[PDB]
Amino acid sequence: DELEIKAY
Amino acid sequence: GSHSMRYFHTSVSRPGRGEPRFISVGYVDGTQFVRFDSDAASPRTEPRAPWIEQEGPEYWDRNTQISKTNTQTYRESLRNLRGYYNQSEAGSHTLQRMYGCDVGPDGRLLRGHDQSAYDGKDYIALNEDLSSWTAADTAAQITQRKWEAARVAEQLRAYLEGTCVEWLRRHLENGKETLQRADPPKTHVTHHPISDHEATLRCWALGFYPAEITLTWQRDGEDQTQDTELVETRPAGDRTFQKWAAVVVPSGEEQRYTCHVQHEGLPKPLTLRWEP
Amino acid sequence: MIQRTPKIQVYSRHPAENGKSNFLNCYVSGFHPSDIEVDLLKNGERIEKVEHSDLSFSKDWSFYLLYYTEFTPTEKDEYACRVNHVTLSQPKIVKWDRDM
Repeated sequence: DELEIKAY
Repeated sequence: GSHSMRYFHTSVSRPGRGEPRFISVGYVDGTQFVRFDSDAASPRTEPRAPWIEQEGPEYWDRNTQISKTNTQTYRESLRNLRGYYNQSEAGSHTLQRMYGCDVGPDGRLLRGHDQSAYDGKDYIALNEDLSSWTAADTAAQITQRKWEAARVAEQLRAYLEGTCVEWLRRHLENGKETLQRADPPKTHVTHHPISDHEATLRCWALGFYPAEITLTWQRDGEDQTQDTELVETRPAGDRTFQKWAAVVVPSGEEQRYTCHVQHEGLPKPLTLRWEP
Repeated sequence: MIQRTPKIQVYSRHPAENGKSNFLNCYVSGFHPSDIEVDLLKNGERIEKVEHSDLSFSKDWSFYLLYYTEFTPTEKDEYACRVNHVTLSQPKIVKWDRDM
C-alpha cells in the first residue's frame, strides 16, 4: 500500500 | 539481490486551468506496477504490471482512497507553499515526493526514504534515522515544525518498517519470475570512421534488466572516463534497458581499446573489442 | 524558477530490420517543469495515437517520459521526434538514426 501523507 | 519499493508523487498547479493534477506511480526496482492520475476520467489506482493484478478489490479500493485523499492533501500543500514563498496566484508550481523502502537479499530493511522537492529543488527530507528532518530553507522549516508537532516522522518510520517492507516482500514473491530475474545485456561494438584520422567505437548494451550497469572504455588497460561519451540508460518498452558508450580513437589504434561491461545478469564481466 | 531543458533520444525497441515491424521510441528526460509536447514524425508528418509512459522522475527530480508507436522501418522512410518545452524557443527535432 501507499501512505496517506500529511499536509506541508 | 537488493530491492526497493518506491512511490513517485507529482503535483502541479495550473492557475486558471482548474485544480492541481496529482499523479502517483509505484515501482518495485525498475518495474512500474501501479498508477493513479487525478486527471483520469475515473481516477483509480490501476495495475501496470501483470503480477499485481491478482490482488483483490480490497487492495485497489484501499489504495484508491489513499490516493484520492492525497490528491486533496497535495492541493492544500501547494496553497501552503505558495504562501511560504510569498508567491503570486498566477504562477504554476510543482510539488514532488518520493518515498519507500529498500531491502537486502535477505529481505531485511536496509533503509527508508521520504524526500520532497518544490519547483525542482530539495524542500524537506526525512533523515536516514527516520526520526528527524532536513529542511532546505525557512519555508521548509515551517513544514518541519508542523510535522514535528504532529509526529509525522514516527508515522513514516512505522510505515517504512512495517507496511512498506511487508508489501515489498509480497510483491517480490508474486512477481518473482521477473522482479527477481536479472537479464544480461546483449553486447556488441560498432565502428565508424569520422575522418581519415579518427573513428568512433561504440559499445552497445541491449535488453538488460535492471537498469544498473557499468559500461566503460579502456585504452591500454586504463579507463577513458573523460573521453568517453555515455548516453543515459533508456527504456526499450519491453521492461528492458539500453545504453551505449562511445570513444573516438585514432585510425589503426582500434585494438588498443576495450569495452568493459558489468551487469547483474552476467555470470562474469565482459571485455569486448571491435571485431573487423 | 530554474527550468531544465529535455534531453532527447530517438531509437527502436528492437534492432532495426527494413520491412520488419518494430517500435519507435522517443525518450525525453532531464526536464522541469513536467509539461512537454512530444510528437513522433514519419516523413515530417505527425503520427496519430502515439502512446506514452506515466509521468515519473529521476533522483535529481527531473522528469522522464517514453513516447512510442509501431513502425516498420524502410530505407526510404524518415522518422523523427519533435519536442516542445517552455525552455525551448522553437520545437527541437531529433532524427532517428538506426546507429544511435
